[PDB]
Amino acid sequence: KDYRKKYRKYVRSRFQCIESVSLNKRYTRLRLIKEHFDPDDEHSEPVHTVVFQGAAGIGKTILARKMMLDWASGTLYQDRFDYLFYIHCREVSLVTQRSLGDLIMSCCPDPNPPIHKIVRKPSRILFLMDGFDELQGAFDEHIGPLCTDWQKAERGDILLSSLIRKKLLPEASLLITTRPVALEKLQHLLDHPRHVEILGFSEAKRKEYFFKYFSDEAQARAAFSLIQENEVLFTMCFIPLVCWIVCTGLKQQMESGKSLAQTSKTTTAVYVFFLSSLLQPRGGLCAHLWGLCSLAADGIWNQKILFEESDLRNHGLQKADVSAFLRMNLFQKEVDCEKFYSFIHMTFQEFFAAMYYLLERLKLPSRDVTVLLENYGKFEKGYLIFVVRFLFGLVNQERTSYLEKKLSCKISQQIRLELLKWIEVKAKAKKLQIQPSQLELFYCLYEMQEEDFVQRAMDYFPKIEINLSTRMDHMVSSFCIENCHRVESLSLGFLHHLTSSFCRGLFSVLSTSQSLTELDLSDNSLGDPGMRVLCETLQHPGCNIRRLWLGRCGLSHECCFDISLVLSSNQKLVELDLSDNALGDFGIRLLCVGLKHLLCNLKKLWLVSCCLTSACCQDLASVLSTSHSLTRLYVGENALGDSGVAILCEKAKNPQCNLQKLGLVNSGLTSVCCSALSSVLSTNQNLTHLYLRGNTLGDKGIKLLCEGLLHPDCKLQVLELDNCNLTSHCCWDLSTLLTSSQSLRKLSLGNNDLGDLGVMMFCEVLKQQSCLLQNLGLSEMYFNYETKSALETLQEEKPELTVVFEPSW
Amino acid sequence: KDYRKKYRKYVRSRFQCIESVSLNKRYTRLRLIKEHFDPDDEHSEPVHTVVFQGAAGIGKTILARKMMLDWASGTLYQDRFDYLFYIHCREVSLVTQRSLGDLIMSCCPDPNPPIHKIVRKPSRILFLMDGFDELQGAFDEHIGPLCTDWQKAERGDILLSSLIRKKLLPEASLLITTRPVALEKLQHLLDHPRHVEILGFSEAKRKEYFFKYFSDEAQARAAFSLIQENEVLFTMCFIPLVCWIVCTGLKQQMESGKSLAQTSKTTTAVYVFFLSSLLQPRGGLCAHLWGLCSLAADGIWNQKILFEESDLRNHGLQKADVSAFLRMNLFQKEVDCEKFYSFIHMTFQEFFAAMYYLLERLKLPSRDVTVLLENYGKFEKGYLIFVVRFLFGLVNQERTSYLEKKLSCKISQQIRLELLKWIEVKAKAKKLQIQPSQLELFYCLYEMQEEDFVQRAMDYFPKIEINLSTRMDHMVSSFCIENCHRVESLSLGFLHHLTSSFCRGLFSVLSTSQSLTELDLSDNSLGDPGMRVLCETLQHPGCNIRRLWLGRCGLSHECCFDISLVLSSNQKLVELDLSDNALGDFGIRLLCVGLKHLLCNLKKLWLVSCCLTSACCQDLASVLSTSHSLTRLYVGENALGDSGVAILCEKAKNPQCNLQKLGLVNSGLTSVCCSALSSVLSTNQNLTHLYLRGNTLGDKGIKLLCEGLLHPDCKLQVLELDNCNLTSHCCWDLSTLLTSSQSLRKLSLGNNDLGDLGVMMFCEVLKQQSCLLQNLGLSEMYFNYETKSALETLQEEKPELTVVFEPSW
Ligand SMILES: Nc1ncnc2c1ncn2[C@@H]1O[C@H](COP(=O)(O)OP(=O)(O)O)[C@@H](O)[C@H]1O
Ligand SMILES: Nc1ncnc2c1ncn2[C@@H]1O[C@H](COP(=O)(O)OP(=O)(O)O)[C@@H](O)[C@H]1O
Repeated sequence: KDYRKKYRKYVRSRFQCIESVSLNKRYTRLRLIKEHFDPDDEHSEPVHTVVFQGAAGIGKTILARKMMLDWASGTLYQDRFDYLFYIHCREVSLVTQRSLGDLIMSCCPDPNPPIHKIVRKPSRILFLMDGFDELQGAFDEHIGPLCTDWQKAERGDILLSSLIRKKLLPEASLLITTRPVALEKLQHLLDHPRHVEILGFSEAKRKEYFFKYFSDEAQARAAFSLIQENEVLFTMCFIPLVCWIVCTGLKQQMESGKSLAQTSKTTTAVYVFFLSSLLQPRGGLCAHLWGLCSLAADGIWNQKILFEESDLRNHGLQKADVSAFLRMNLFQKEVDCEKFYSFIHMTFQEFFAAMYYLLERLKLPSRDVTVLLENYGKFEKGYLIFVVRFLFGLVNQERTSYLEKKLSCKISQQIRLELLKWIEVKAKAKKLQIQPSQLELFYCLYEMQEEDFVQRAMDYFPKIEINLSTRMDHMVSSFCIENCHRVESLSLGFLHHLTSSFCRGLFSVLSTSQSLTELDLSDNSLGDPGMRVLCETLQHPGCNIRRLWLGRCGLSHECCFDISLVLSSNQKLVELDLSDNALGDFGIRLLCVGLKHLLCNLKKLWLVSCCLTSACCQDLASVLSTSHSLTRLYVGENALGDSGVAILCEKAKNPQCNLQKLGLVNSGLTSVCCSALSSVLSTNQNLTHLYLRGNTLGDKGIKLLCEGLLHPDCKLQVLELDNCNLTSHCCWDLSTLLTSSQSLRKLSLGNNDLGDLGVMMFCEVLKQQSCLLQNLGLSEMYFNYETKSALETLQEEKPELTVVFEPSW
Repeated sequence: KDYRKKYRKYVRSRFQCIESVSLNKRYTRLRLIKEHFDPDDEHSEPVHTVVFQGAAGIGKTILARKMMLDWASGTLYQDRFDYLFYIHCREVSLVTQRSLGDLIMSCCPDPNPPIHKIVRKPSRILFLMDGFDELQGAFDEHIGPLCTDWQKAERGDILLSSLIRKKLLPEASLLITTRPVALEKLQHLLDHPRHVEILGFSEAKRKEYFFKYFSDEAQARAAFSLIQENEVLFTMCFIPLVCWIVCTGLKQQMESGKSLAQTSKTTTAVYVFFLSSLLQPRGGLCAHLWGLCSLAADGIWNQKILFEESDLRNHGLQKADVSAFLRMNLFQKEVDCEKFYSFIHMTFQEFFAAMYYLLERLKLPSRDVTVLLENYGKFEKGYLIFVVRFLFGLVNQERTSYLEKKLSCKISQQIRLELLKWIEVKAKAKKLQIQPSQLELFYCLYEMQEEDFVQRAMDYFPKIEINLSTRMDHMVSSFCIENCHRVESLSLGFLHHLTSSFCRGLFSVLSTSQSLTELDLSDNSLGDPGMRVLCETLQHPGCNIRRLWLGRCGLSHECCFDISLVLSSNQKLVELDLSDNALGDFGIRLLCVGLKHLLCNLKKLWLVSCCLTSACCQDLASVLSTSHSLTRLYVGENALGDSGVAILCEKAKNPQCNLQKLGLVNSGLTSVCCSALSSVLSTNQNLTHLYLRGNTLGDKGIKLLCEGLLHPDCKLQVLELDNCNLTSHCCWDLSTLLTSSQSLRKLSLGNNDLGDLGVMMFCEVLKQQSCLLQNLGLSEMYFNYETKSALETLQEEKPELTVVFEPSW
């Protein structure tokens, strides 16, 4: 326990501060949301691998630093662990250099007790691989297959591959911080992992950070109020990095007397204005920017985050100017372990990477943007998600004084057309390219802030599919849909803001969109309060939404009260889907009130899998009689029995009824309803379709059911009847109906266990020039060899129809 | 759970019927006797391999079919298993064709979800390898040693070897149906198996089957009564296959008006008469029989169960005649999977195999029967157990009209001599050939039904050893022993019919057998009711049984009452053995009553290990005095102490006593009985032998014991005394007796721990021309190197004796 105490004390001094203010002081709690969560037990469960997902600047880099100092005081994991090893991927040089040297280099200059005594018990070491996205070089998916020898690997790729696969040291605890875009590489290597998402700051947390940052509270409230006054900056301060930048810029200009919350349109504006405040006291510089942007170019082109002294002089800098750049945090990143250089944050290097593409040494901007645009997704050059974003933002001539007139409009205008061309290229890309997602493009599109450009750029969006996670994700999407005049089908994806104070802003966009026709909100956890504000927006005049799908939503009975209102007011809804909702007979009782109103004109309606009984049939029958606009009504999967169908059918036998479709799949059925169904078929005269499946229809019921179908003036075109208990003894009646009735088009009898004699009873009746012309479904039916070939030859005899049996898949 | 439901439904339709009547209707319970049993739990215990033993036609083939349909409804093994695979060994072509293709071919034509998703978890698949006896080709004991690769084996022998050994798929559940003759191949491959024997129908079950078969119950009782009237057919209807054949033949002739239960002598008669009813409506045919018998010949010669279209035309058939053969079940076996052909049952193919050997294309009957008779047991050509049986039966010119006069008597007469010669060849075979067992020959001999032929054929049976299992096994043996006039020693083996209604028929045979002398009923579970009927038969005059052995039988005290009766009546018993029976002092009290009767003359008597005490010694002493015929009495292993011996000896010291032998091995003994034993030795004058061993004889007892032996007029010839606690201090007295008494012949002192000085005390006394001439046992005694060689040289000096010490084994 000698060196164990020394190592534990050694970590305390190194990580006391982040390279000034105590880390124990300014640190605040982050949203440790467990992706399918106490800071105590990331490793309580026998899962021995944890991965952290977080966007750039969300605080992954220093979350581990707080975790390791918090360990060093014994407050976190004092029992299962007494050794912690920090693996900074930024400093890692993995191109055939490193051995297990990671262990000696971390502890102390060169002691080797732990290299032998500590490696013995594997439950004593975990590895904190910070920033796997910040890996440098070409990381092939598979390098160094055979790797088990302990002390000698000598290959950086082997070390990372083996340690992740837990082959170098079996039973090894891991906790790695990865950017969410990098999970594609992880999925090749992860084996039974645990995924945790890292969010940012809350409104209360933002106020706490400002108090913990501003020493003089007299202006802290004034600065916070100025920050709180802005609506875009405040919601952009969920990322802690932005809070640091706005605080530094305000405090840097505090000696000058300026503010920051005026040019807070997008991410480019706040960083460019920071660079304004980063250079307004300071200032040649563009060449120094050229010296570093090109250094930041090949630093992402060839993946060189760290900067050498020779590289510093290679592009051409001044040590005093570098120190001037150091002293007030341009990059200010000099490693204490050895004399190297780095940028302050990842977005700053990528911000200057886009600066090179707009200034006017390895890839020219105009010609090599196109190869970059197709190199955008390739991990070989890292990920350039922010590279284009700042490039997209910067061309909009941000209102900063000396960030407009030192760059050239000739390239920027050419860039605008190239970016506009690229958006269409990605939009028309049929293949499901994961990295240039529609949401990611909207992030760049929101960064435009140009009204006419986004109008023409987004006009290449016929179908919009959006998944949302954060509050900022709502505003970026809101700015797009508010001026998309060519959108036809739209959808939303929620995974978290469902309160009416948040979804109202986005939902208000839909009501004011003329081109919008379809809304797909299915498979979401949108609750009743969220549903209530949706109906408020739908009542707005001019809402051209026609068809909405609300399947699998968390809707309950009390939501139907609002839906009855929009039907009684809006006449644009034509198709409404409420399948898979836990609304009882009371919900239909409220819903049927709105449908009975003569103002509404609804044609289609889905109530599949809704918790319903025979009681709702009485209420729904009234609508079926008076609602002239109701044509199709798929009410299958419900628990209503034969009693409910009798009530529904007795009102559906009116010759003036408009019910042209009806589905009763898997609903409790017997042979009694066949008599009622027979009566409506001969009297309705326009029941074009009728779907039955999975029922318990009486074996004798078909005899009663066909009694009504044999009536001349019936126009049933499609009949589906599967999984019903049938026997070959009644198969004769099926043949009689098939030959007699000419209205039928396609009839399917799926997996209905009937004798092979009845199948051959159909062979001649089809050969007798019958009236079944479209399809005949007999799938999931097994016959012998001599029976199977008999149906095959009839296919060629009658090419006008297509018999559907299942000898294959 | 998509394809799992489809597969489960797929099995239901395929196996609903056995290629007409519902399998759910006519199926009835079979005797699922567990060989060392609910249909619920064959696989409850962690044993992961089950093998089923059953004779041909007992129902192994369709027992699995019922099991798999019963599974398909979820009634059997719904939890541990959801996938069942049927491996029909008849259809298996194992000569370097098959891959894992067994899995795709069974499910559906060609889907491959289960080939990848289902093979993952081995606790999801079991294999139903039906009829391992029906394997075709040369099955070597060891083919394909290395076999672990999953998807590619390509060798049929490798697949069967690996799957049985559970190497292709570790942790695999197996349930295989095998004919009992085939266990020799199984024992090479089985690893921790579970064996279950399958019996047939009961009398009540036979009645139930007739009711379930005959639609019109008016004649079902009449047909059953006609069946029940026959005594051989009814007991032959324990096999379900025979029930099917007799029912079909009666129903086939029901349109004609004939019966079946008149030519029911043997298995050949019922099948030949079935073939009569199989051809009386039909009928050229012999050539068609020649076309199929030769096809059935090379189908067992080269092991080709399945018949090809080319093979059908190769021998020469007619498709209409084949269809005529199909339509009323000659073989009627066309596979639904593919257009092949097969025989209806295994015995039918082997019945026609013997038909070729009696008609007049690959093995001539007369010359190649002899090679067949030595190829009878070789598994290379399958097993020909039924081939000879029908051949043995058919030569007896069965009373069928057109089954006598189309065949040639010239070959049949030559066959008779060859079969008669073969029986002697197998009878004189000293080696323990397992397959041509004595019981199996009697099965063929019973099928003769020829009085004079079986007389001369069985005259080559000096010793008869029979093991019986079923009721039919009793009648086949009964028909043999009833006319065996040269039997000397006979034995029975029971493993199940012990009720007096069954064993009486066989036991009545023994009483009427003149040549019979010895009966060995030892090591059986023959109870008192079975013992009671045995004594009833023994009282029959003319019973020439002299010596009976009844060791390890389940006899109790109440059986001795019957045994006392046969002794008081029959004067032929000379040797009676009752060793290892749980009969108390009361049993001897009843037994001694019969022995005291002057009519009985019993010489030898064994009461070893019987639960006895000193009380029985008083009763047994009276017999020892009055029973003049009693000479030897081995009453060792009993719990009687020294007190009992005193009572027994005090009556045994009479000079007129005839007790020439007496054994008291392991009975509780002390030094007190030596005085009584000394008194009898000097007075009895004819106690030739006296055996002692494992006692607690007093160390000083030998001094008292030798006191009587030193008397001149004593004629003790053999004395055995082992395991008695002895010391070298008394070893001097042993030497004095050895030199003095001239009556002793062989004296053994086994493992009696005495000093090496006493052994050398005997070295000189033997060298002094002593009177010990036959043997001197000193086994289980350990001496040093210089002591061991001293006894070795004395062996060559005196070749007239053989010292018995144990330096080796
Ligand atoms: N919990 C926190 N409290 C205060 N500031 C934070 C916190 N987390 C991150 N930061 C700010 O983020 C900056 C560093 O971000 P970093 O963790 O390096 O981002 P990344 O994880 O993407 O590399 C620091 O300047 C720091 O001020
Ligand atoms: N439980 C049963 N009930 C009725 N018949 C049976 C039963 N078991 C077997 N059978 C009869 O046996 C015949 C098939 O025998 P099989 O099982 O093929 O014999 P093996 O198992 O020796 O191949 C069928 O014709 C059937 O009538």
